[PDB]
Amino acid sequence: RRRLGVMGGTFDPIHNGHLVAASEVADRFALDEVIFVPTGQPWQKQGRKVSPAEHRYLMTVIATASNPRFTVSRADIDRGGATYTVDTLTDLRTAHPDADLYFITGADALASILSWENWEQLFTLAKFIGVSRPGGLSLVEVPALAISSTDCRIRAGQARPIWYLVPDGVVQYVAKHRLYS
Amino acid sequence: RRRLGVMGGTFDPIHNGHLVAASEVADRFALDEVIFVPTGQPWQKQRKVSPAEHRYLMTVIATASNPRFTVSRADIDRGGATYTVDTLTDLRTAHPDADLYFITGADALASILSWENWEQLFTLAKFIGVSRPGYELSSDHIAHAELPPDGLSLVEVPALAISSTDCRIRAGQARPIWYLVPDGVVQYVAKHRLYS
Amino acid sequence: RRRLGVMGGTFDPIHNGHLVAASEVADRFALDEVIFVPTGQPWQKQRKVSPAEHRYLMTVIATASNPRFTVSRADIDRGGATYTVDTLTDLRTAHPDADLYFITGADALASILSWENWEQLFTLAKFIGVSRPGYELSSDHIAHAELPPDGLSLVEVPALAISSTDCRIRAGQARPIWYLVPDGVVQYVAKHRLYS
Amino acid sequence: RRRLGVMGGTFDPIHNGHLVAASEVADRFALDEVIFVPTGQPWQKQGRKVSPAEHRYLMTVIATASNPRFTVSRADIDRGGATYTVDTLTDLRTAHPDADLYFITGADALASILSWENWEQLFTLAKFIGVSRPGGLSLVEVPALAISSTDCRIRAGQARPIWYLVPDGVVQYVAKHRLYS
Ligand SMILES: NC(=O)c1ccc[n+]([C@@H]2O[C@H](COP(=O)([O-])OP(=O)(O)OC[C@H]3O[C@@H](n4cnc5c(N)ncnc54)[C@H](OP(=O)(O)O)[C@@H]3O)[C@@H](O)[C@H]2O)c1
Ligand SMILES: NC(=O)c1ccc[n+]([C@@H]2O[C@H](COP(=O)([O-])OP(=O)(O)OC[C@H]3O[C@@H](n4cnc5c(N)ncnc54)[C@H](OP(=O)(O)O)[C@@H]3O)[C@@H](O)[C@H]2O)c1
Ligand SMILES: NC(=O)c1ccc[n+]([C@@H]2O[C@H](COP(=O)([O-])OP(=O)(O)OC[C@H]3O[C@@H](n4cnc5c(N)ncnc54)[C@H](OP(=O)(O)O)[C@@H]3O)[C@@H](O)[C@H]2O)c1
Ligand SMILES: NC(=O)c1ccc[n+]([C@@H]2O[C@H](COP(=O)([O-])OP(=O)(O)OC[C@H]3O[C@@H](n4cnc5c(N)ncnc54)[C@H](OP(=O)(O)O)[C@@H]3O)[C@@H](O)[C@H]2O)c1
Ligand SMILES: O=C1OCc2cccc3cccc1c23
Ligand SMILES: O=C1OCc2cccc3cccc1c23
Ligand SMILES: O=C1OCc2cccc3cccc1c23
Ligand SMILES: O=C1OCc2cccc3cccc1c23
Repeated sequence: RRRLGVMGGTFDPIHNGHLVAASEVADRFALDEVIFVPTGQPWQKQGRKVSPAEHRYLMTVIATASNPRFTVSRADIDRGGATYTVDTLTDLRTAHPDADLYFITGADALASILSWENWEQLFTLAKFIGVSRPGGLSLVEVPALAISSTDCRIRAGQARPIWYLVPDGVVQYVAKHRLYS
Repeated sequence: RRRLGVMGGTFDPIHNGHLVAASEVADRFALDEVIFVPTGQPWQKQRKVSPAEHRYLMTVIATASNPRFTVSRADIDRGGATYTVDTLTDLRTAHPDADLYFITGADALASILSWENWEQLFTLAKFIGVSRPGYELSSDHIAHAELPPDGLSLVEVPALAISSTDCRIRAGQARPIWYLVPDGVVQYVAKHRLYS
Repeated sequence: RRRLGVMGGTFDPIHNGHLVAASEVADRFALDEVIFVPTGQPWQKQRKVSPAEHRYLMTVIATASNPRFTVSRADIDRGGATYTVDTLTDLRTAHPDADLYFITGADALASILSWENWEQLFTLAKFIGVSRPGYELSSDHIAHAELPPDGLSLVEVPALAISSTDCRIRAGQARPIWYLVPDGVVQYVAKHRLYS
Repeated sequence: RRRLGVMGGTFDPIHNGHLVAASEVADRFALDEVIFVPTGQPWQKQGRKVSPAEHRYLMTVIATASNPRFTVSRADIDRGGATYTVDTLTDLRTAHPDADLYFITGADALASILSWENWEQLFTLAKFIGVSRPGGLSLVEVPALAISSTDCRIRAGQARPIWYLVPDGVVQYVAKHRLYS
């Protein structure tokens, strides 16, 4: 029976902290594969103009291509409308009927899981892993999550470098598509 | 007026020869950008092409790091067999003020010119055919008649000794394709078992 | 006058936190280039440092792709314990008309200032101490007395949560260091078994 | 008993053709490792100003770092003076006393092996593999060797791109050290 990580996030942009965290969780929980799932998002979020879903999807593919055990799923961006994790996990249970699912996202996101739709079903579909920076549900501290997507966007908007914060290839993709500037 | 290269190919897989050729042509013809366009439904050969979404992602992975390369879904998001007149009509629509230079392998360019309407082709773009060492194709022989002035150029690219067919055969034989094919693309091919 | 960063460290291994810090400092202080200087013989700690040639090659591998980073052998090619006055005297000799900015971790900068001669240090360069989140080091406390005007700046770099010690421990535990440490450096560490 | 490839060349610059060729030979001959050995060279060669040995060595390290089965040796550049392959192989026999050596270089170089010093000893120390472009000693045809160091230098000197001909990292190293321009 396979152990499948599900790395859910808006990924605007994906950055090296996300990749460190997925790598650590896969090793710690002996996961066979980690499926990255970019969230579906409208044009605006928390006072924020979220990059179009295709761009966030492509950046996540670029960032994960070199890892033999990472893949990327369009399940949330192609569902249409708002993402509810119960729908994410239902879709992946259908696609991988014989795998145990481990849902991985930021601990600050999972703090509100009892307010997520259908929280009762969530805990029947997967185990949950919250990754956090230092300072039912398992918590994993990841120093590299000091890197945040918000800081990456701020720097890119200010024409300041995001090399090494963000994977090679993603940096150039951000710049040539002018995602944040 | 921007000068845009339009790099048309099936890219199954994209390899370093394609990338060298686009880079050399962009420099030689002073192109501001090269737009890679993976074929949606390439012409059938006597040969099971990888799903278009995989070839699209491989092309994105391969071109991401180049500030002057981008990838278009124009052919992938058009039903039916892919024809270059339709590729260029869509790109003209998306870039109405740009001068377009369609770049592909010399043999495919010969096929385009024997089937598709020249009045449309040479109104939309100029054409660049790239070829590998030892492949002897004359401009007289690439078409059955005289071509519009400055409508077609031919460029030999040594790195096009690397071919997608050889990459697929090697991958099927569990032989390495490192350095023939970009890092990232090699791993993408392996983990999705595209040629196994 | 060029403005040159001098990134001094043992780099065992170099990691993405070092590279972020150099990049951020170069942008913030308008540096034209950052010269990485791996220590030749770092001060002994209660800790067996990798041979200097390995740390030099890892730093070259990590910095190669940045047009504004280079690597110097100044400390590696000097016998005896590495001291920053000697590092900066050699770099001043190699770049006599440049303004030098010595960049290192805040704790190492505290050690430099407690042992090495200030008249020489602040004649040769200005100093930038970089620190990770939650590491509380005041500029009052980094030295035992008032510092020359504009002689020292402190910059917090979130990515310096990544530490070389954690990378070495993980590698020793057969745990992944992908994404903490540049591609290429990870493979170099593994195939030379540096921390196994 | 290990099978060790010895990839000898001036590597000015190392390029993707060299790496393809070493990769193919290692697979075809089941080599456990390929040791790249940059040749010792004076300031001038065949009417050519050869890059300093340290630069050619570093470029070869940068180019091979990511391959778990490639390494780089300073044996020729640190010997001092002209490189004779009998000395290269004697040095590596000393360093790897229990390995069978396979010396790999361009077929046009090996064509003159009977004029190399001590050719009698060469064939007692190693098997020889000549890699060639299409168009005792084994020959391996490598399409990617259409890429040549000479063409890379000409393009770099003309401010024309060498991306994709030469590994990432090597390209930027060439440019920022102004090796050929
Ligand atoms: N009702 C629901 O079902 C519901 C509601 C909320 C969230 N969620 C799910 O929660 C996940 C995260 O949502 P979001 O990214 O949009 O949240 P967010 O509000 O944008 O981010 C909250 C925090 O989580 C971090 N983060 C997000 N994804 C991460 C990941 N995979 N690994 C590490 N840190 C991560 C963020 O840092 P970065 O900015 O650096 O990523 C941030 O610190 C998604 O899968 C989403 O569908 C579900
Ligand atoms: N009959 C036709 O195939 C035909 C007809 C009309 C239009 N087109 C258009 O022509 C383009 C090429 O189609 P295809 O790739 O499917 O042809 P193909 O028949 O698979 O390839 C023919 C030759 O061209 C080379 N090649 C293809 N695209 C290249 C590129 N952009 N740069 C360099 N070499 C290239 C191939 O090498 P690799 O295998 O190494 O790529 C091969 O040697 C596409 O835009 C397609 O829509 C093709
Ligand atoms: N007592 C001393 O160590 C001492 C005295 C005189 C001169 N120096 C000079 O100070 C520099 C640092 O020496 P070291 O690395 O051997 O010190 P260290 O004692 O190994 O490191 C002390 C702290 O500084 C960080 N660090 C070191 N170099 C850094 C850099 N360039 N950027 C960001 N963080 C850095 C280290 O993190 P990481 O482990 O993650 O790098 C660690 O947290 C060298 O140029 C050395 O010659 C040191
Ligand atoms: N007396 C002797 O013992 C003697 C004499 C001559 C050569 N050699 C040895 O032969 C080797 C090659 O010498 P060199 O590079 O200086 O020759 P070269 O004269 O610069 O090159 C001759 C041809 O070989 C190719 N080539 C060189 N090394 C290659 C490699 N490892 N793989 C693939 N192609 C390669 C070159 O293409 P690129 O320009 O693209 O590399 C060129 O086409 C060295 O190990 C050298 O010590 C020994
Ligand atoms: O090819 C590789 O480089 C990038 C990378 C990142 C993370 C994990 C990995 C595992 C194997 C191989 C690679 C890898
Ligand atoms: O940043 C870069 O890295 C990768 C790359 C590949 C090919 C062409 C390129 C041109 C400019 C800048 C880059 C580049
Ligand atoms: O070509 C490049 O690729 C890699 C890279 C890494 C870090 C900073 C950089 C600045 C300019 C250009 C490049 C770059
Ligand atoms: O990490 C990798 O990327 C680059 C590369 C090149 C050649 C062979 C290789 C084998 C394993 C892993 C890698 C690799």
